[PDB]
This record gives sequence, structure tokens and C-alpha cells, in this order.
Amino acid sequence: SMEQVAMELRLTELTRLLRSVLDQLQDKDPARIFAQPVSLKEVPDYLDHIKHPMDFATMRKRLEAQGYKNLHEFEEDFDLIIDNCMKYNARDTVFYRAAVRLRDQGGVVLRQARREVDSIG
Repeated sequence: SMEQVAMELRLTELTRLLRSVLDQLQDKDPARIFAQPVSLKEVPDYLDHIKHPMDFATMRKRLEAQGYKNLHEFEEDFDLIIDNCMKYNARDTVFYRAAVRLRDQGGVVLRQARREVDSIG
């Protein structure tokens, strides 16, 4: 149907905008602390602690499969990155501090992304 195509074009345009958002969020992590999943070889207990692990590579795979239907779903995943890290790691650690910084810096990007998604439809 033509409707299905129009819907698909919207999904594709959302995917384009989320890719740019993702790039901007990931620039706020210059140490690459959140680049890749936490290694179960190097943190064998990790899944006892964290039930839904997340990282920027895993978000990028979902993105390119057009697997985010709306900004809210994408934000959920971004928040998992931050929130997982802040539970597993103590306050006095480079990891926790990196999450706080990513959260604070990402908020700005996400604030305008919401406006753009609402605005452009």
C-alpha cells in the first residue's frame, strides 16, 4: 500500500535523525567507556547484577535495523547505559563519573531531539 510506504519513509527519517542523535551522544563519551558491551569474560558476574545490559554498539545495531519506532524507545536504551553503570560501579569510580557526565551532556541533545521529532512529525 501507499500508506505502508509513507510509514516506512517516516521510520527511515526517524532513523536518520536518531543516527545523528546517537553520534552526538557518543561524542560525549570520548573515553569510549560505553562503546561496547560489558565483557562477560572479564566481568563474569555481570548478569547477576544487571538484567538488561546496554552499550552504544548494541544501540547502533538496533538503529540500523530500523528497530527504534519512536524517540522514547531510543531514550530507554540510552538511559540503560547510564543507569546500569551507576548501579554496578561505585560513586568514586571513573566509570560512574563518566556516566554522570554523559547523562548531563546528553540531556541537552535529547531535549532538542524531542522538539525535532515533535516538530517534523
